[PDB]
Amino acid sequence: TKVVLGQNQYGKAEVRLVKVTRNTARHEIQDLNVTSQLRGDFEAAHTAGDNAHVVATDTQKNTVYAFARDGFATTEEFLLRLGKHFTEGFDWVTGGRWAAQQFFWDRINDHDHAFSRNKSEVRTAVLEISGSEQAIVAGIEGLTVLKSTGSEFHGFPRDKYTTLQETTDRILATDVSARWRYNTVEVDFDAVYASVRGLLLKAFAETHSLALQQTMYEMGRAVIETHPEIDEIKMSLPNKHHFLVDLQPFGQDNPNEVFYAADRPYGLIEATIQREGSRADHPIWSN
Amino acid sequence: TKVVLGQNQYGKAEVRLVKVTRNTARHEIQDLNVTSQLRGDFEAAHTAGDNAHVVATDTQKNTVYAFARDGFATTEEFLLRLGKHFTEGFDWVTGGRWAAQQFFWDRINDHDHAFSRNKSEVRTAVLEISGSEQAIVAGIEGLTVLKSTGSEFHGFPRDKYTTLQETTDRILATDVSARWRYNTVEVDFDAVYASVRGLLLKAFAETHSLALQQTMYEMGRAVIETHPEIDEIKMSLPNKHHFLVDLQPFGQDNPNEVFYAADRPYGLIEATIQREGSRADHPIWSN
Amino acid sequence: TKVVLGQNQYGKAEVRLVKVTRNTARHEIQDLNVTSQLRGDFEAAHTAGDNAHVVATDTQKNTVYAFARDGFATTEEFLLRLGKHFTEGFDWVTGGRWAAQQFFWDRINDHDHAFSRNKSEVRTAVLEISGSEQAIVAGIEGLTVLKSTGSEFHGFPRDKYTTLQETTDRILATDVSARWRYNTVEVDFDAVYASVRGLLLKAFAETHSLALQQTMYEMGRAVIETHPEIDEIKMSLPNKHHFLVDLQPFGQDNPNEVFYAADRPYGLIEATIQREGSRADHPIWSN
Amino acid sequence: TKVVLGQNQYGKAEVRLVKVTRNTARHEIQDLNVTSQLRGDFEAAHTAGDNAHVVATDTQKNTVYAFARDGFATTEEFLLRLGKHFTEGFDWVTGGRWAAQQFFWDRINDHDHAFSRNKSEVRTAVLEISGSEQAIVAGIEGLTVLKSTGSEFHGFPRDKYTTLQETTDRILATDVSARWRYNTVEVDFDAVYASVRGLLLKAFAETHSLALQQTMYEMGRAVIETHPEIDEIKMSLPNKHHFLVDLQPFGQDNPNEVFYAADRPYGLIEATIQREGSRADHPIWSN
Ligand SMILES: O=c1[nH]c(=O)c2nn[nH]c2[nH]1
Ligand SMILES: O=c1[nH]c(=O)c2nn[nH]c2[nH]1
Ligand SMILES: O=c1[nH]c(=O)c2nn[nH]c2[nH]1
Ligand SMILES: O=c1[nH]c(=O)c2nn[nH]c2[nH]1
Repeated sequence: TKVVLGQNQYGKAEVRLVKVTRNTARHEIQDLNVTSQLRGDFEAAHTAGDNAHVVATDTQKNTVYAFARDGFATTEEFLLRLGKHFTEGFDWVTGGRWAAQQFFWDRINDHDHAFSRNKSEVRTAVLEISGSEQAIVAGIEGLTVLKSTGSEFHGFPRDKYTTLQETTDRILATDVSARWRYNTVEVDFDAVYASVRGLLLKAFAETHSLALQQTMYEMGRAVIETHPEIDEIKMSLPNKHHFLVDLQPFGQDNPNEVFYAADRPYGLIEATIQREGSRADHPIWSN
Repeated sequence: TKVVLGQNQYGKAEVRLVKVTRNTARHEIQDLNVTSQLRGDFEAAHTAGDNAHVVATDTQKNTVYAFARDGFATTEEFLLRLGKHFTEGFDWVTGGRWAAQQFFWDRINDHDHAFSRNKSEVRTAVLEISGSEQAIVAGIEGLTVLKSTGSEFHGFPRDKYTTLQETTDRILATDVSARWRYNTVEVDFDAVYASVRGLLLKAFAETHSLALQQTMYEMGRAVIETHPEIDEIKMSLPNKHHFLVDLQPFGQDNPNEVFYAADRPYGLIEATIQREGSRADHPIWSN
Repeated sequence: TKVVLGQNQYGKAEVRLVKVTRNTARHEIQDLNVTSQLRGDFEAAHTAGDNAHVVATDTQKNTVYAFARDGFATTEEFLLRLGKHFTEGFDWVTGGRWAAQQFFWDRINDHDHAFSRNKSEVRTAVLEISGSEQAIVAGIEGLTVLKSTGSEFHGFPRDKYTTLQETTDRILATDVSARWRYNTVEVDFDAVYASVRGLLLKAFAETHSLALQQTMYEMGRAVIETHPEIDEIKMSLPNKHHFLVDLQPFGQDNPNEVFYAADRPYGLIEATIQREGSRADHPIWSN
Repeated sequence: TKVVLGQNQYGKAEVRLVKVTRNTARHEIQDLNVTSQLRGDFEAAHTAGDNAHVVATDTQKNTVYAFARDGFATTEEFLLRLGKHFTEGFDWVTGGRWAAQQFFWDRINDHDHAFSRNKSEVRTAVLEISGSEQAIVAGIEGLTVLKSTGSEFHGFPRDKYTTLQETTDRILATDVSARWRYNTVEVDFDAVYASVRGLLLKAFAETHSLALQQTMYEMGRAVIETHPEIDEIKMSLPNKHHFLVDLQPFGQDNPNEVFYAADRPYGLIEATIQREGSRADHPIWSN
């Protein structure tokens, strides 16, 4: 009977931006995939078609390119600017969500204006403003890692549906998808992203894994213990199975050398490693 | 300082299952992409690498195929069975999240056992168990729609970043991604899905649009009003932009006929339509 | 040593076009992804950087939309026009390749101007011009089909690496990708596309398959036998394996009901079925 | 009336192999996606369903793994071993096409058995045997490059559909996709791959481009002049358009700094650069 408009947001998603810094002959490249969405009072827009409060998504796109013209130090900075502009620029706009993907480029032979893309990982950033409160989550995705040894899995329960054999030597392969929430905007965004990345990789490589979960925990622990500006870090790590091929039918053995890299299905292990006493479920995670 | 383990879950993702029904010569097909993840006490598995609590993801995969053997009336029914099995079968497992994509097949000229894949839409379902509670959210995705007219957009604010021209006749195209949460598990799942799908299309096509937000609202309102077992319905609708090409430079006009369908960027209108006073904060929306 | 500029072609690829026909209240939609490349004397363009001969890819893009304004009866007739224009309007352009994908849309409850996409198959067409010569290849792709029975595979050689067991009852699933070359341009393009599709689907469904090879041969046989204007039909059919899951370790049998649809690897069976005597290697298959 | 079986081939596509070298503590990783297809006399398999000649695609897959056990020095060497084994092992198999994608891994902090995937490019190899002849084409793809200046495009034709503005300074970005054919199987496959990669990158960056066509020519020329074992190199380069946004409506100028990276459409520039006197159109290019 009584229908009501609940949570809502809207804007321009995936605005591809490339900003070249060419004040000197040594060109700089900044590449982002930006998404802007606003939150506020849009009751009439949905219920009556009254667009008085609707700052056009096209306009939000236009603002991204306009602000880019002034350049930005980091991705978070750029997002911070867009957020303040929209929330303060309009009364009915109480907040919103601004995200971006940062694509890495390397110079070709240290060239002044020639680069090639580094597709090994994608950096992300999300900004969420709610009234007077702000929150930034930085992250990394698409970084694939693998250990040829130094990994085992055994001691798990065995029901009538269990056929997996225990092991003390296997391959551990996953894609690093991690996201950490800063407990303050005053952060050296580039330095911390670099550090977090290094910590994750090191923990993955040096930890003798008894389970992907254990490895993930150690990766998460290293970050929290190292950075006071981070309250928590979430990770979604798939266990990309590399099955040891059975060659015995052909009278050949396989000493952990020949594997079949299966696509699907795959284990999916996820968890949140936080600083004891930090907020439990921040809104930024709701998206 | 003190690193703690927060929310966490694990299982086997994307188990592709095809169940054929052939007790009679008239074969039936059920094609699913199943995901199983468990929640409970996995404290030791993460901090000590003690897997006594770790029901193998491989075992979960096996349980899916074993259960499929007995058949299932609906996708939601199949998931409820998997959920009940793991929560009740292990004391440290107090809940989980079981999801699936259902793919549709049509008979080739009414043949008894030959079919063709209907890729126009993908059906979804996600079951979340929290102790005694079992929440189910069904959905639809990949259903692309378009109105060649009967859509306008005007009356929006115009700041210094606004260039968009108002219009009373444009194309409105989007990908229908809708998801709805049932307030009860006693639902005729297949019939409700078919009904919701029809209400969504009808509303999109018959609503004279003043904005994508108004269309979406009318789409959601229709569903909430028709089905009492539905508390809320969320939609994420991209505004797939079809730009009327400027042919004047070629000496021709363009009476809303020739369009350029842009990939990115795109508007992204999202909202939750619901029964007044319902729990628009359910955890299942956290994933 | 000496370097020689060999085969070459250039143009604008993937120009997304949507043509709405709204003369009556009942609108019609034509959706295409068009690619236009030119061939001719571009020696100086590559070797010297002289663009005198380079009809801009941008210009080619504009021509596609300008021509769209006048409407077109079929996708093939649109390409024919595009090709004649470029070869005839420039002395240095001696030919080229014009391709297009055609996406289908269905009305939402027989509505005058509201539709939903039918993604179950994508229609294709390729036109190649070489001086006075002109050839057209029409095709279909992305059409997934599956037989739950009426498929066998036995009698193959058992070499020292063969573990596959003979079977007289299995699932046969594939993606139908078929392309046929017309011996003349005077064809009811739409009627023939409808027919071929119907013949392929029928041949796939009704043929008691002893091998994907046999099935594919019959599919192409029906096409050549039914249409005199077609000289040959090429098919590329993956054998999308659906493995009958072994449930015996769980104390269950599996009467051809529970399957695991694997992603990779997959059998890839391909072949050309042609009219006796027709050409062996038309340049149009060279791309 | 009379239908005949023309060209044909079949086998197992996309066999994911990971070969770990660990006879020492310093592990090595070889990661490939292998496709195996046979050519010969399969007339009966297609026409009558007689599989006596059909070496199962499943067997071909098994062979890939059995062979991997022994190890291989290079992707091309491994392909040659497969090609030779099948053609010689069966009388009715007179040739085939073996293809492979090689994915690269980097040690994590020079660790012995922990790596991270380098996704900035994918290496390719195609071996085609025809009787006593065996041709090998190696390649690179997925390598994205960009010049922020040092590129222009002017002097092109202008007709009624020409609107592109001439420029003396623009962004030149593309996806480097290249394939070169060897004139002999006696090559240091890995050294040449690296050499060619560097030459393409160097020619792209340093050449002051007057058109993508010219840049590509210089890239091909450098490779041919440098390596005697290469008869020709083919390149397929899209012109990834980065449009200089019009910021004047916002009260700003845009001195070649803020760009919009469009997805589609895109220019597609392709050409073959070969050693003078070399073969015109080798069959391997037809696949
Ligand atoms: O690390 C792992 N965690 C799991 O939960 C699991 N299940 N199977 N293999 C596994 N590996
Ligand atoms: O339907 C629309 N809603 C919006 O909010 C919008 N902004 N630009 N175009 C738009 N179209
Ligand atoms: O480099 C280019 N080559 C072309 O042929 C072209 N056409 N438009 N822009 C172009 N740029
Ligand atoms: O129909 C088939 N053809 C083949 O070539 C094959 N190989 N394995 N199974 C097969 N089935």
